[PDB]
Amino acid sequence: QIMHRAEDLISAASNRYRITVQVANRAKRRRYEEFESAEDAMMKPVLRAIIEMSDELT
Amino acid sequence: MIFRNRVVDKGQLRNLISWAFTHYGTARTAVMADKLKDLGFRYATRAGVSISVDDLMVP
Amino acid sequence: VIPPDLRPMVQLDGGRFATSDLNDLYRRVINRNNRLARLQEILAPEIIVRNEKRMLQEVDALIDNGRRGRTVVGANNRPLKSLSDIIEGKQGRFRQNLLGKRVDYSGRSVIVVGPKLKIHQCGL
Repeated sequence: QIMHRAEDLISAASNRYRITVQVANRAKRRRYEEFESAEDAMMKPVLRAIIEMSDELT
Repeated sequence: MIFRNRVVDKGQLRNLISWAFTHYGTARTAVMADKLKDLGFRYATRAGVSISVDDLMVP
Repeated sequence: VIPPDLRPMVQLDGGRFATSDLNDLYRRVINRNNRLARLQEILAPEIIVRNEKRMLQEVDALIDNGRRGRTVVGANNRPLKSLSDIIEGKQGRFRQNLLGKRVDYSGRSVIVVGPKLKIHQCGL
C-alpha cells in the first residue's frame, strides 16, 4: 500500500522511538547521499527509508 | 475467521475493535471499522429514520 | 539596568511615540539619585536630603511597583508593570514566552463537518 502495514515493523522491533530515530538516520543520509534527483528518491526520503528497512526487516 | 451475528451495540463495537487490534497490527485494524463504519451511514441512510413529533411518545 | 533596544521606545508616527514602562522607572530612579547627590555637596538640610534618601530607597518601586509602597500610577494608575512584572504571571512572558511561545508555520481554519475523507489522513 502506500503506508499501512508499516504499523507492525516499528511496533515489533525493541525501542520504537529508537527505531524512528535511526530511521531518520537513514533518511537524512539516504536522501543526502544522492542529490542527483535520482527518481528512486523522487518520493519522500523517509518512506523509502522505511520500506527498505521494512523489507529488510524480515 | 469468525462470524458474529447478534445484534450490534455501541459496546460490541467497542470491544470489537478491541479484539481485532488486540491481535492485529494497529493500522491494519485501526483502518477497519471505517469502510463498514462509513457503511453505517449509508445504510442507516437507507433505513432512514427520524423523529416524529409524538415520537415523543408518552406511556 | 536592562539594555535599551529591548524596553525599547516604539514607533507610531504622529507624535504618539509610546516609549516604554521601565525606562520611566528609571526616569525616576536616576533623577532621585542624581538630584540627590546634587544635594549632598551643598550639604543643605537633610530635610531635603535625608528625606530624599527615602525617595531614593523608593527605587523599590522600580523593582516592583507593587509590593510595599502603594504602587505608582500608570497611564491608567496601573501597577506599571514592574521590570519584575514581565516574566511573572502565566500571561507574563516567562513560560508563555518560552514554554508556550506562539510560533509559526501552520493553519487555523474552521473545522466544519467533512467525513468524506478517510481517518489516517486529514483534508487540507
